[PDB]
Amino acid sequence: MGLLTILKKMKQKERELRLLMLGLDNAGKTTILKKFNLGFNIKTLEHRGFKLNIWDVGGQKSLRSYWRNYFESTDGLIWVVDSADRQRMQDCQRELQSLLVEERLAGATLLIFANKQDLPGALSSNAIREVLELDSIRSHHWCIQGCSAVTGENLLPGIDWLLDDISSRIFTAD
Amino acid sequence: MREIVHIQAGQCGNQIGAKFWEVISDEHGIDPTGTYHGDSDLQLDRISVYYNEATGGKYVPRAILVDLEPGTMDSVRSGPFGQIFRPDNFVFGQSGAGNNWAKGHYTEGAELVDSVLDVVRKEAESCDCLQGFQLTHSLGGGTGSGMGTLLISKIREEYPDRIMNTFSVVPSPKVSDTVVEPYNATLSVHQLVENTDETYCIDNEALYDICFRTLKLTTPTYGDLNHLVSATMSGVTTCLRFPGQLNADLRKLAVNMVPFPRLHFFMPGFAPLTSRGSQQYRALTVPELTQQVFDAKNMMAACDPRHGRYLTVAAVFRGRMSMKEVDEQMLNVQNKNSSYFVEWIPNNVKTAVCDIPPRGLKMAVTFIGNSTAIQELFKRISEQFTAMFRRKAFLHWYTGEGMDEMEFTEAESNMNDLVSEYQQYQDATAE
Amino acid sequence: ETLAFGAALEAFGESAETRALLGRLREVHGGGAEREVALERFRVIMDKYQEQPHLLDPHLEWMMNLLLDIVQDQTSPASLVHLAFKFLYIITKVRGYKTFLRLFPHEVADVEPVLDLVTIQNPKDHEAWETRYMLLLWLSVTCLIPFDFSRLDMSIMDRILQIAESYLIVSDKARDAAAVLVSRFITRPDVKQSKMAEFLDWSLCNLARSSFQTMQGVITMDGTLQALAQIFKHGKREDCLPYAATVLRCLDGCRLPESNQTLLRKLGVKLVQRLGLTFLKPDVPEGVERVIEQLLVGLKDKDTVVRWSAAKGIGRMAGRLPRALADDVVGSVLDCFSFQETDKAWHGGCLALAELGRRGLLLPSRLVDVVAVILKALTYDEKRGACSVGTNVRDAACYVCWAFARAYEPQELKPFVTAISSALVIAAVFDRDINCRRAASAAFQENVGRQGTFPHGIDILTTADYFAVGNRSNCFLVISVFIAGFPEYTQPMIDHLVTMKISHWDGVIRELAARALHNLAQQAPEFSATQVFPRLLSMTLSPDLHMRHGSILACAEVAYALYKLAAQENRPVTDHLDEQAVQGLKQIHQQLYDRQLYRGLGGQLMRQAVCVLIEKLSLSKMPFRGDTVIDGWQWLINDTLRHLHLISSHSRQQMKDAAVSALAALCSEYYMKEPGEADPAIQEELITQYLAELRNPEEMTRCGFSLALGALPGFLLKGRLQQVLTGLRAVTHTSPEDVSFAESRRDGLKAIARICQTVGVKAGAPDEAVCGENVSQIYCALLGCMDDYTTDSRGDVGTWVRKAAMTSLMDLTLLLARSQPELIEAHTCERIMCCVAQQASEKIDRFRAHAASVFLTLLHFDSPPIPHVPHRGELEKLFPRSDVASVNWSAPSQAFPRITQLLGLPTYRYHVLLGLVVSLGGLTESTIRHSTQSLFEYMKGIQSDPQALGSFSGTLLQIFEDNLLNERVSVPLLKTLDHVLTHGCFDIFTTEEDHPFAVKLLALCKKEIKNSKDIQKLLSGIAVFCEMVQFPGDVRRQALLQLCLLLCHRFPLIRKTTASQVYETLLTYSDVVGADVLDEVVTVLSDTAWDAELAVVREQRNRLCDLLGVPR
Ligand SMILES: Nc1nc2c(ncn2[C@@H]2O[C@H](COP(=O)(O)OP(=O)(O)OP(=O)(O)O)[C@@H](O)[C@H]2O)c(=O)[nH]1
Ligand SMILES: [Mg+2]
Repeated sequence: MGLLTILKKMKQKERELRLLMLGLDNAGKTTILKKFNLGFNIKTLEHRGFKLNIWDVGGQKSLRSYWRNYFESTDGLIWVVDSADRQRMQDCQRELQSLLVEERLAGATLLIFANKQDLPGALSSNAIREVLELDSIRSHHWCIQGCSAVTGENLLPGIDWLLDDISSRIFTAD
Repeated sequence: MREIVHIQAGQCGNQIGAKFWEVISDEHGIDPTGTYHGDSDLQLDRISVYYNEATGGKYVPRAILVDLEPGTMDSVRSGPFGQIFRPDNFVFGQSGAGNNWAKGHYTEGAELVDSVLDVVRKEAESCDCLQGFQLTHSLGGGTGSGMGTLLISKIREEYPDRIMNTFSVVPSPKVSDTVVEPYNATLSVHQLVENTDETYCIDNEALYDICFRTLKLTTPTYGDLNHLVSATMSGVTTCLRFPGQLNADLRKLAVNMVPFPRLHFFMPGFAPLTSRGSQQYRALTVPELTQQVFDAKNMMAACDPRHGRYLTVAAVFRGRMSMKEVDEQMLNVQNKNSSYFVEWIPNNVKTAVCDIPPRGLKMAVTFIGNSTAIQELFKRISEQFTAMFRRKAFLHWYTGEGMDEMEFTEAESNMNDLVSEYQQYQDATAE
Repeated sequence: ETLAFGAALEAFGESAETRALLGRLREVHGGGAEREVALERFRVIMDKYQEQPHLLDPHLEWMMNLLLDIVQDQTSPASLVHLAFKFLYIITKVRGYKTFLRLFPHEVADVEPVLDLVTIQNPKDHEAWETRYMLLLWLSVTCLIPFDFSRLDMSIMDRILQIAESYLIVSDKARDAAAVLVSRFITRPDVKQSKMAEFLDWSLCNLARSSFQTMQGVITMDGTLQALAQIFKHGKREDCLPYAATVLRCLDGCRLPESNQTLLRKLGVKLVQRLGLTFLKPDVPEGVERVIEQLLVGLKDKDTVVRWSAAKGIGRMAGRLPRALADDVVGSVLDCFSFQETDKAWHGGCLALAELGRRGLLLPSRLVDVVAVILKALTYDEKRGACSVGTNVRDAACYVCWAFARAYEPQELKPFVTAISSALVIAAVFDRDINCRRAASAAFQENVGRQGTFPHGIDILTTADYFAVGNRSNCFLVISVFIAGFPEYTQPMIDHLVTMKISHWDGVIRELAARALHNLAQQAPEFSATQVFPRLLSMTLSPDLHMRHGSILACAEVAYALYKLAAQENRPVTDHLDEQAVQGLKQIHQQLYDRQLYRGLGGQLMRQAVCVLIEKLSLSKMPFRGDTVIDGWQWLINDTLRHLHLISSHSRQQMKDAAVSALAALCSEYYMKEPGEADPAIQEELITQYLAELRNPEEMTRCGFSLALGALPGFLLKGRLQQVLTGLRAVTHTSPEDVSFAESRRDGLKAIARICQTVGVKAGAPDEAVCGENVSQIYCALLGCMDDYTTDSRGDVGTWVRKAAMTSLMDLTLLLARSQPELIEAHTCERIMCCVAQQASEKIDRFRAHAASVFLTLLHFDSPPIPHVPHRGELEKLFPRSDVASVNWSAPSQAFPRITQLLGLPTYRYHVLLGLVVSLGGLTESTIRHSTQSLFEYMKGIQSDPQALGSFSGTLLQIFEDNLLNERVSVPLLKTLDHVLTHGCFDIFTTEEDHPFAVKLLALCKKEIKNSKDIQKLLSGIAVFCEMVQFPGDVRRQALLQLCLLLCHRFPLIRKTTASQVYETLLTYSDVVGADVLDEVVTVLSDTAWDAELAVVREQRNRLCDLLGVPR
């Protein structure tokens, strides 16, 4: 009590969250900010009454360190993947299998924001799902959300479901 | 005036402590309110060892009650003697350790411990001559396994000149269906063996067997196991709450029953064992009890004192009986030229006499041994731990909290050394 | 083919089970074996969702309907109703009483029924307090409807108010629900106009008609305070403001600050806090002014409960009063950091500053003092008894740093973070608490994140994470050198460690700081040798004991660091340290001896530090040759090794080890007139004393002198080796007076092995090193300690001399194998192998692992391959080289199955069998079981062949005949032999009359139980005799006669045990006695008293003898 109690009260009242956005594309991450409103910036957002905390990392070399601290912990992860890319996917698979582990209760949410789909030889949803091992992931709710530079749509329901899943877990005032 | 502060932690340690308080309170002649209505002067000659004189002759227990979830603290508060406990001695949290050592040791439990240190200091400041402390918890839990090994370390670092006693309860697969039991027990044993003066192991497997076979029960409950645990604890704390020729307080006991620092585990017992409700059957004699107590059947630990060697043994006879009769009885037992000779009874035993009999009988005897047969349960716990360590299955739960495999390896190496030491002192004889 | 979701699943795993228990309760109530187990299983199931109770939110409708439908039944008994509330309480426990209770009925048709239900509930009932606790909370939720009680209308607010005011003094848990009920019932618009003044008067009268001495009064005051607080919380500003002054005036005479109750003070502080906000609009109020002074005094509360409430109050009140009166609140918070204050005031001020920072109630002007205030907090530490306070203050300061970081903008926190960057990196690595380091690392990471651009931030973030910091041993050594490389994190750390941690109260912290300074000095020679080494040479002569112990180690480490840095460039040591430091370091022992400081308990640390300094100076080649300082160091080293018994055993080996390590460095450093030779005078003098102290009655002195002789160099032992070897051999041997000295013999063998490894091997030079002339005596001395089984009251302490002997033999073999292999004879190697194999099957689990390791190390070796290894081709198969790190020999379940295969080899059949005998029969139950299983599994291939079984039995009988009258092997072997003759292994020998295996064995058994007082040996013999009945001929007549004689034994228990064993051996076997003669014998055996007068026992024995045809 004393510290954890006040932290939980604050997280329940102010409705605070923490999203660990990672990825191999810099252009793909900029589109996320346009909708929500090694490198290390902490930029706190306010979309839908949710005081989010967009923690964008520049290298997957160090990720265990950016996954949890002494006060708060991570609640989500928006990893960006390139469909046309087929060589640097093993590193992403290894990082996702090492970081995300099994737990007795629920775990953080994942959203593999796949960008650049109109390019030739782009892997479809199920293809990239099987290329990363998302059926062997237990204790976590997952969604693969595509994105194309030509049309540029089908991005609202993904973020809506992400917020509904990250809010219905901890937040309970309503 | 030698005071003994009591501490309670966990759900099993907060369920046994209240029952023990209610039990002893029915021997010192105290009623729920607080007044005294006894019929003997031998009860107030040593009542301050666990009580404090207040306004109006009101005696108050020196007990600290601690849990990481509310329910247990809620129960004792509405008990038959929950109004005799100081309302400021109850401290707890709103989330348990989830049966995880780290959840109640390096995280949730590491915060509320500060509040427990203020209460301990306040209770110690009132005593005119502090002696040691006591603690009761479980090794199968997560808040009674890690948050009680922290309090002992704190009391040892802040009060290295005080005695420390514990009453650990080793878990079982017959009473519990938990899977990470071996981890918490090993992590608690790694800390107790390093900073502990005395320990009283209570096997949940031996009590279950005694309640199933001997007492003949189909589906025993925690009530049957607690009934015997409360009896044994009282039978053991008879020379710390009543007068007698064998004057030996906590310090003298630790100086006599514990020759080696590391070797300090005991094997408490009690007889005759009976179930709740019916208890007053007949008035047993002296020789009958002298034989019923050394019976392994009447042991709270699932071992075999026969296969081994007794290091330190004691006895606390209860009920109306002269010391001369007990001496004459023990004389024939320690003599081969007599039909009353037995091979499974120690020779050197520090017996005692007491006038006040127990509650539910006119006669009863407590066994406070320290045989090397306990090594059996230690080796059993190591095998269960290695059964899951080889696969490191469910091992990423503790590492993700802050611990490391180095601590587990050190604990295993220390337990192996303790087992080797126990096996070494099995041939220790003056020749 | 756009967006897909993962395979979800229900969070509640025990759904069918929980509902199945909820649908079988009308059969459960009635018994204590079905209601205690069913309710015990519900508690365990509900305990799996205490951390995340939100997962069970969807299942808060049917679980309640399955219980309310039963509770609302007039035909059900009371035991089922009380059981219904017991279950409901467990549900509210997990979730909570502020959401789950919002689902129960709240209509107008549920007021009178509930009110009547509670009427019958008798407060005097501890076996059903959950029912009342739940009813009090259920009735409060019903009082939140817009309906008016006038339509329902000795009144209903006269019956509900009386019941509510009754639970405000009880001691059970129901006292909390009463406050909620009174706050939710009186705050109604139709209840606050006819009954809000009566309750206030009652509370004011109760607060005055009570005292802190009585027990009931304390509970009454607590309940009244809780009720008043709940009313002021759930009361509008236009209803409580009028009566806000009288309540405060009544509460000040309660003198809560001066009492002995923490709960009362907490409740009073919270009530005055809420009142302060009640006055201020959502200062002018005199109460608010007073409210303030109260909270700041509360910040000095001696409990870690009320301080948080006081901080929250100070933080919330300031957010209402204007900035004209707000500069006063912050000013008081800063006054709490005064030097003449306790750490409690510091913690309260830190909490207040954190509240202000999180609430934005702070201006940039105050940051000038906050920076210095938080910098003083991180370095707060004061002595107090056997411990030191300062954890909470630094933790609070770290929490303050994080909050301000997360609040203001990066630009508004540029100087703050730029200045605190040096204080967090220090408090995050070189700290004694793990939680403080984690908090500091988290705060630093948070500050680096938002600020973004930070000089060397990502490096410190990746090197210092939440897990890396957890290891304080790697923090002082591993993380210490990484961050030290940066030019802006060098002197701050060195100075901090030299000022705070080398004079700490914990010795481990001082040792860690000294070890860290050894590496931190490599990246700063000039600074460490110009500004730091002088200060440390000044602290060596201070009244503080720990300060000198730390400074000595610091100087010793700096000296070695400067010596390494000089050797890396091929330069002397004087280039770094001037003549002043050289003269100061040499005048330390003199000053310490002139003041008589080597006395008392504290003298151990001084001696240890002096020895460490001498060792570090000798390992750096200092200009101290030909100087009285060397003589003083030698005298000190000699005195330390002589006064070792006075040192406590807890810290006795470290002193001796340090002395031995320093002596080896000192002689090799100064005792050498010219290369290859040394001053004969000092050598002769030292050799004299060492050869007159190994015969010192005390054992500690002998051990010290032996370890000192063993650590001597090779050149010093040149010319005088035959005498040292003879002395060591004489010391290792035993005498009638020296028996309980196992450590002495252990250290003797260790020193012999060390000397043999140091001198090496030389041809034609027995005095210079070991050769083929004295190697035989060395082997004879090393093998003489293997037959060491010291059995005192400390256990078998001969293992300490057995392990050392094996370690010395292994080293000698490995040494002679690389030089002059001819020294390794065949018979000696065979004896060594047999002895090593004998120890690979002992009872102790740990002693068996080291034995197996030594055996595998001696066998597997080809550098070069060792000569004279028996059955070398057969053992390469028994032990694959790719299975060394995969067989836990410490487990007897994995050690017996392998060591038993050695019995097949004639060479490895005597010692291995002797070692398995002591293990086959013993005390441990698991070891005996595994050994018996291995034996039975090994005999499956050597029973039908009479040649192998015959030789095995012959060897077993020969072993039995050689340790006769020995109790360390006779009794275990008797139990073993019994463990085999019952398994029926020798059933190929029962077809013979007077079979030899039986004749000689029976004679040996009666040759061991003659005049045997040990009842254990008598029982073993009685059990063994009954097993020989299977052998026909004269052997069966002799066994019967022997058993008959034991029926009249002096002890009565034996007379009964023999009869009991006979009653079983006559029924298990057959063809032993006549069928008609068998009934009478069984009847006599069952109609005989073997614990009564021997007048009748002798007659009963003669009767059985006459019936069986045996003379007497
Ligand atoms: N003899 C006995 N053992 C009990 C009792 N209650 C629980 N246990 C044992 O306690 C162990 C589990 O620990 P608990 O006491 O339930 O746990 P805790 O310390 O409260 O910890 P968390 O669940 O981690 O919060 C198991 O081995 C149970 O068998 C009881 O009344 N009697
Ligand atoms: Mg619990």
